[PDB]
Amino acid sequence: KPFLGMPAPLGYVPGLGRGATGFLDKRMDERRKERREPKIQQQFSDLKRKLAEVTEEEWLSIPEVGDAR
Amino acid sequence: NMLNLLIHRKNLNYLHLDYNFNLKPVKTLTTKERKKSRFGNAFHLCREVLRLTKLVVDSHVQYRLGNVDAFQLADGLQYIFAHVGQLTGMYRYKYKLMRQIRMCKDLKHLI
Amino acid sequence: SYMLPHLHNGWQVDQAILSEEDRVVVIRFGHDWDPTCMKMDEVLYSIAEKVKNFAVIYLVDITEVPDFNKMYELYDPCTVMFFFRNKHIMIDLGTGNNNKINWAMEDKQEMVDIIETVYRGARKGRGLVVSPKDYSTKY
Amino acid sequence: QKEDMPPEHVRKIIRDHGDMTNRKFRHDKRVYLGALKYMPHAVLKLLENMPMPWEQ
Repeated sequence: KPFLGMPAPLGYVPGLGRGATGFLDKRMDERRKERREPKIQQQFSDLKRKLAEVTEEEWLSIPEVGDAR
Repeated sequence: NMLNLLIHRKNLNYLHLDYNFNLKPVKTLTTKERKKSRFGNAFHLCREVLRLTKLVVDSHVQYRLGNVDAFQLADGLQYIFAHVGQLTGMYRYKYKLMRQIRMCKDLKHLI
Repeated sequence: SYMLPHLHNGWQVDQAILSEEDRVVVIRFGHDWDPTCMKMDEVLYSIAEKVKNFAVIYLVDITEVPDFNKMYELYDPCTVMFFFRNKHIMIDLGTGNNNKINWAMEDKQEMVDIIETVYRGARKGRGLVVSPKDYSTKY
Repeated sequence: QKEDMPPEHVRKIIRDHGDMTNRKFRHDKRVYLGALKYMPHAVLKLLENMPMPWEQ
């Protein structure tokens, strides 16, 4: 994934380079005004606060790759 | 005029609107044109409501010039209101329109 | 989902299609919040490893890069689009649009067959292939 | 109070501003779209005042 890393274009359109084929304002605002006039996180979030306590040494010494089947 | 100005903003010159509010397109629209031209029922709906008013107003205009008749005019108006589904095409874009169509069928029977 | 990488510019899309000579380049076009664009994001992620030898997968979001909306014409939550040597590939799933993919495929297995079919037929320069299972009824 | 125009003043205004697209009717453009939710309203007032079959 080397390209994934790089980040810069030429000031270039995407379609062309590959060779691509397709198969007053204030007044208005005033007028508008004259008219004007999740669950999962909730379930868990509560646990996540619970975590805060844990020490940085323990965060390290966590067993890493256990297969049980 | 409003509806044509809206159409103009698209730049769809091929699409044309005549004086009885019938939308005519000179040529089939490429896929990109088809995408961009897609619209809600109101443009179609707006156009058809205006067509209804043009029918009514024109009847009175003829009436001013004598084409419309103290009796012919009235019959024309009854015809128009009973024939709206068959005069417009609204129901195409919003089927529930059927609710008006059925009412007109019933009024047609009654009258 | 975090398995599969994402493409953050349309310039990441195009280079990614070019640089992979020997494998399919499969892209899911759609946006994170969607019900159906999350489901596919799963059924692919599970498959991506098995297939690493002939297919490469990426993720793109219509909102992140809207440059490609008109040219390939993208409608609905998501579209799966297959590329091999810069040539847009094409398959008939019995659904009535031979370009891309729309519907959500059901099994892992039936998804791997389609990728495998497209690649095998594609390798021969064939521009159409036939999905063995034709979900016209499904979608 | 906004004492009303005699009659001809509106006849001339509309006649002048006839072209559908005007470079000048430019602040009508943004403003015109904003005041687009009152068309239907105009239609209702027009229709409810039809002349009846005994009136010329």
